[PDB]
Amino acid sequence: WKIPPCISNWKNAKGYTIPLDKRLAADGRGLQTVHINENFAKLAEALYI
Amino acid sequence: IKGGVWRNTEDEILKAAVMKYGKNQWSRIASLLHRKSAKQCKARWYEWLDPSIKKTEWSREEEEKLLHLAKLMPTQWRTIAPIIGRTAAQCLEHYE
Amino acid sequence: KKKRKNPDLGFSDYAAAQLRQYHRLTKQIKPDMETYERLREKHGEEFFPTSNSLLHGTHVPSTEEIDRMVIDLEKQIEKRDKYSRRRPYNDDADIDYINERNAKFNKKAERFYGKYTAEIKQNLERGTAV
Repeated sequence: WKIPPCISNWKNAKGYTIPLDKRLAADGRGLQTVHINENFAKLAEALYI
Repeated sequence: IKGGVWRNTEDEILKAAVMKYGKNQWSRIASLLHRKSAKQCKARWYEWLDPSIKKTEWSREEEEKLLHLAKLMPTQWRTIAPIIGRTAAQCLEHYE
Repeated sequence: KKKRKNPDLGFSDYAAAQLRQYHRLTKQIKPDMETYERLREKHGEEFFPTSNSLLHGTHVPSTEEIDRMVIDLEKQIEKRDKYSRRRPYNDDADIDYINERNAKFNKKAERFYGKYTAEIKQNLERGTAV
């Protein structure tokens, strides 16, 4: 039940200096995983043919 | 009357200003660097200083996926670039 | 020859630490039987009281008793004051803070998020690569 400290992307009330790995620990935009579909292939191939 | 080549002093001040202000205050960072604007600071960060940007040598499977996607989505490097995991400028340069 | 090992686990409770502290203090104390049997022979039947006996408002401790109590309590206060041992301050680590509170916040951040932000640290040291 321990709560980690909030490191915000917006607010820095006491003007601290936070290490870059800590500052960019936004995992959701690293696990978002832009995954392509397989129907682009049919389109591209049919257009070249 | 802004911009030009990026020197190393400006990049280290850019990193320290990211460490103090974050990635959503680029106009506070650009008041710390003269001859660079907020858009230029942000562009420089996301294109050469973000520590996810793989600056190593291209592998074989990356360039296979590159040729597949570049035949698959013509001139769409901002769309290809998050899929193959490199910056779109790196991606376009290596494709050419 | 005897042998005993007593380490501690984590915190878990302000009452478990109390109980550990109490067992330490209560093993350390040694009774003097002379005063004990003196008071026993003096008080007689009421020396084994119940909840409602009568003796609640009567006892007056002689100066040596209260001196022993105050000495014990000062030892206890000192042992409590040594609770957070100050880790030594090396200045060879590349500092990462512009302030004194900033350093302790970065330490708490390395406690909590140090297990996760370990690839990005490797990127930052190798030249923002991989």
